[PDB]
Amino acid sequence: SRIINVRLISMAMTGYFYTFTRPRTSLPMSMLKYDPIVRRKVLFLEQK
Amino acid sequence: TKHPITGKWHNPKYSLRRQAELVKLAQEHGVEELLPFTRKLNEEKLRKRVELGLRVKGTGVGEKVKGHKHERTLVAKMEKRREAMLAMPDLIREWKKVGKRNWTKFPK
Amino acid sequence: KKQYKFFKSWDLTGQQQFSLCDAMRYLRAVEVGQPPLSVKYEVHVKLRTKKNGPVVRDRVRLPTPVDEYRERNGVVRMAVGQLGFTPKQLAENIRVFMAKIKSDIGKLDDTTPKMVEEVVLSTTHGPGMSLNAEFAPTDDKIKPEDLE
Amino acid sequence: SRWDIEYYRDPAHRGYLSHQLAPGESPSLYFKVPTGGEK
Amino acid sequence: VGVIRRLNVVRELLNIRAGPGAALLPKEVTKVHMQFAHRIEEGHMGPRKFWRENLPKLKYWNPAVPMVINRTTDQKGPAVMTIYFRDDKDAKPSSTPFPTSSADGSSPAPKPAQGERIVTIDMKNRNSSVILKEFLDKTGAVAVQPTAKDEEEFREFEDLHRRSEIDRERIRKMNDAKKREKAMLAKAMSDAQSI
Amino acid sequence: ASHRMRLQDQGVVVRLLEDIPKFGRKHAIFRIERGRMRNEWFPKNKAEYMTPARFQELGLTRDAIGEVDRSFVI
Amino acid sequence: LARRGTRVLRLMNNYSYRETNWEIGRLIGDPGSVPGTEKVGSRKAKFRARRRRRNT
RNA sequence: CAGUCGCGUAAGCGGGGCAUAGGAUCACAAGAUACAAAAAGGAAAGAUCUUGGAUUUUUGGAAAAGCUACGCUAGGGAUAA
RNA sequence: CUGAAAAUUUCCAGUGUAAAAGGUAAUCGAUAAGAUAUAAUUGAAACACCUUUAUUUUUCUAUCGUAUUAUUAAACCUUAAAUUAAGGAACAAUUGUUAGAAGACAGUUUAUGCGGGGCACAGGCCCCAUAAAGAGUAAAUGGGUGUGUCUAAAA
RNA sequence: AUUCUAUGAUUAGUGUGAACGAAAAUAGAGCAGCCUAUUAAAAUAAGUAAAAUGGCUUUAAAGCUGUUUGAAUAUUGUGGG
Ligand SMILES: [K+]
Ligand SMILES: [K+]
Ligand SMILES: [K+]
Ligand SMILES: [K+]
Ligand SMILES: [Mg+2]
Ligand SMILES: [Mg+2]
Ligand SMILES: [Mg+2]
Ligand SMILES: [Mg+2]
Ligand SMILES: [Mg+2]
Ligand SMILES: [Mg+2]
Ligand SMILES: [Mg+2]
Ligand SMILES: [Mg+2]
Ligand SMILES: [Mg+2]
Ligand SMILES: [Mg+2]
Ligand SMILES: [Mg+2]
Ligand SMILES: [Mg+2]
Ligand SMILES: [Mg+2]
Ligand SMILES: [Mg+2]
Repeated sequence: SRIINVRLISMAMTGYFYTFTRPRTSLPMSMLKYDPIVRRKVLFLEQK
Repeated sequence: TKHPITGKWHNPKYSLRRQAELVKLAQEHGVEELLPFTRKLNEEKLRKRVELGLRVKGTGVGEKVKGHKHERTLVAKMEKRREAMLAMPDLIREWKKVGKRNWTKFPK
Repeated sequence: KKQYKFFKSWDLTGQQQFSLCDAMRYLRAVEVGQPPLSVKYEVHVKLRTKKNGPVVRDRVRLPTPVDEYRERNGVVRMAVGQLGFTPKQLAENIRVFMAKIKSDIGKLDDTTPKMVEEVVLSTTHGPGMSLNAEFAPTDDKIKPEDLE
Repeated sequence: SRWDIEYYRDPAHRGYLSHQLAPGESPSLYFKVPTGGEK
Repeated sequence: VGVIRRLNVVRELLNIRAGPGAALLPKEVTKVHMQFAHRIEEGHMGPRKFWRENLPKLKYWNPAVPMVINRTTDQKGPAVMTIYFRDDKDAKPSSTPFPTSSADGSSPAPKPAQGERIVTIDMKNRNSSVILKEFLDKTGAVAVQPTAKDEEEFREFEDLHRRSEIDRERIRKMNDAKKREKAMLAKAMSDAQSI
Repeated sequence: ASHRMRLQDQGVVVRLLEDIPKFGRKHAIFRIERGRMRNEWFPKNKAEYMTPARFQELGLTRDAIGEVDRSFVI
Repeated sequence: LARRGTRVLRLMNNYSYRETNWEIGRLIGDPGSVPGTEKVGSRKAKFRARRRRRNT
């Protein structure tokens, strides 16, 4: 209830995602991750 | 045959199964030319195939395959992925400028 | 006591719509002798929109001058042409208005896409008549005719 | 079937239906050979 | 505002195609012109009713002929109408110049072309009826007859006005009774305040 | 509203034979509740069932079914 | 413009023609750096422009 | 090893945290793969890959309260008086 | 919000109970006058008339719902060889479906471990000692307030 | 065509599991077709097919079925699978 599991969706619209945890009383996660479909590092944003 | 007095179709005196027994029996004795018209005749089965051919859904004459869902949406799928990458540099510039804390545009 | 989130949408199954040419034949008769420069058409387009949603406040530069339009309550009212407008000129003068709307709708959010329900046409002294997508007259005897 | 027709309809396998194709046509009953150029 | 509300209000106003003044003019005619005053004085009421009652019924069956009006403030102006009856046996002349309607007499009766012969018709202190018949008999035209559906249109809306007027007075009797009763209540409150 | 509702009967088609008042005139086809036809009209010979065979002898078709006229008067 | 506008359709499978994802990723630039993170301008160029706007 | 990112002059370092304490499958839910598609064209329902929601705490993982002195059977000096 | 006819929309000011917007400068007055409107005044917003919408309220219609009342006027039910009789009555009753509900009745579970069993208590995993100088090593053996976590690196 | 025996088959498939479990086809035993049935029957099939719902069977189809409802008219493509 204190922590949640969030899905970071690839902004390349390839359908790959990363799953991390973070507290509820925090801001959504945004990271620069590696997309294995296009084989490049793109921007990953939280699903919701 | 449709009875004249009563508007009802009477089944044929010989069912489709019995029609094949006479054709298979009349062909072994060379008397297939005397049997009346029948959809089970060896020449009728072959003439109908050569004339029209395969008419099943998709692979029939004049029919076109529909394609699987993942095949119909293939071009539109690769065009969406291509559109996102082209806009990738402008999206990271706005992200690195605005910052990870002040970012507010998230997928839905 | 009760409340709804929508604008009343009536049933159009029994409506009597008119083609653009057949309609002008009815309107041009009621405006006989009226100054064509001071008598202009008008169109009211009812939209299936929610009351809470936003409103349209865009502008449009029609081909032929008669522009600003605004949605007040599930409808948009604006002139589209003077009385002396020929059906060819008046026709495209409407297509430019419907497209600019449908372009602004799609430009809007996807939460509640406002779809059109009916299109009305009237003059400054004429009755409000419904419009059908057709353009040519149903009567084979009459043909496109232009005059004062 | 689609797969069976496409198999014997191409020249790579020397299918007995390959004569029904054109020099540019593809064996697939759905896909086509895109065109090259700038337009 | 239902669809049938707007529908009944329209189909009633579509009497333009009816018996009173409708008729299919011949192809011999080319155009029409009329000029009268604004007010109804010195013999000017006739043309007005002809313009609001029967004239619109001509443009429906004759939407190709231009029927223009030229109003003015001079109440003594000659309320006369011209009919370009002759088209030179349908020679199709090039009568390009032609005015447009107005309200200050800015579009008077122009001179006809060589292949045109106008027909003058005076109207002053005369009823629209005598003016109408003078238009048909002179400009020989066949009168269109209505269809059975049009007879139902007249019969239906006619019976409707019966129900309407029956309700106009009814609802009127409830409001005045209330406006009267509520008036009594106001009087009572005023009397109470005085005491 | 829903994609499936309760299954209901609309009535039985009958052709009057004695000009019943408040329902319809003689030789009038319409759908009436099965209770009245089965207990009141059929015993008294006031109407008759319109079977597919009866439709052919009378020359009419299934598209000739009318409606009940409550305002009927003798 | 020519790089981002090119489209190489290949014969991946089932006689289908499409653009490989790894190529779609290399339209923005060659691999090794993330486009957008690189500074478009130079710090020296910004200093020169800061004086120009001040001189005027 | 391949792929592509960060930091560093460089060498090089990085496949979470100084180390040792967080349960499967099934079913269910969200993405991807293009495998198969029960006449055929599709689809459904399946298969592979990634991921989530568990005092399954008897924690290799049953949805589960008592009396018998009316008691019964199979066994135990493997166990009391 | 089933639809139809008709009507209704009052903060101060305002000719006055301004529904809103859009368009318009004339509209009505059977031939004689004048009433409306525009103007001007008031106000944030100014009016006839033609249109399309908004709120509210009557009747009709449509749809539900309850009570009441009648019924050889042959539903059904009760007495009655069983009737143009008497009474009840669109209830009751029966069938199907739905929800609730009695261990009244049925099947099964209620475990195992434990210096006998009952009651009680215990069940995965981590650190130290016992442990005999590799590793491992038990007891209802000694130590712990052990544990089902925390953590995105930002003014 | 039906019936019996074996193979197909500890299969497809269902089932959380434990388990359950076809058909096509093949071989053999027999073989017989018809409505003018070698015993005397049809004017070609309507409250039927089918649907919702409660069950059976079963792989979700097909088949059986209480309740409430309820079609069409032949390859010149009507009906079922
Ligand atoms: K298939
Ligand atoms: K040791
Ligand atoms: K199996
Ligand atoms: K079934
Ligand atoms: Mg009923
Ligand atoms: Mg265990
Ligand atoms: Mg273990
Ligand atoms: Mg005792
Ligand atoms: Mg012992
Ligand atoms: Mg009684
Ligand atoms: Mg019990
Ligand atoms: Mg040792
Ligand atoms: Mg067997
Ligand atoms: Mg078990
Ligand atoms: Mg049959
Ligand atoms: Mg059945
Ligand atoms: Mg089926
Ligand atoms: Mg069947």
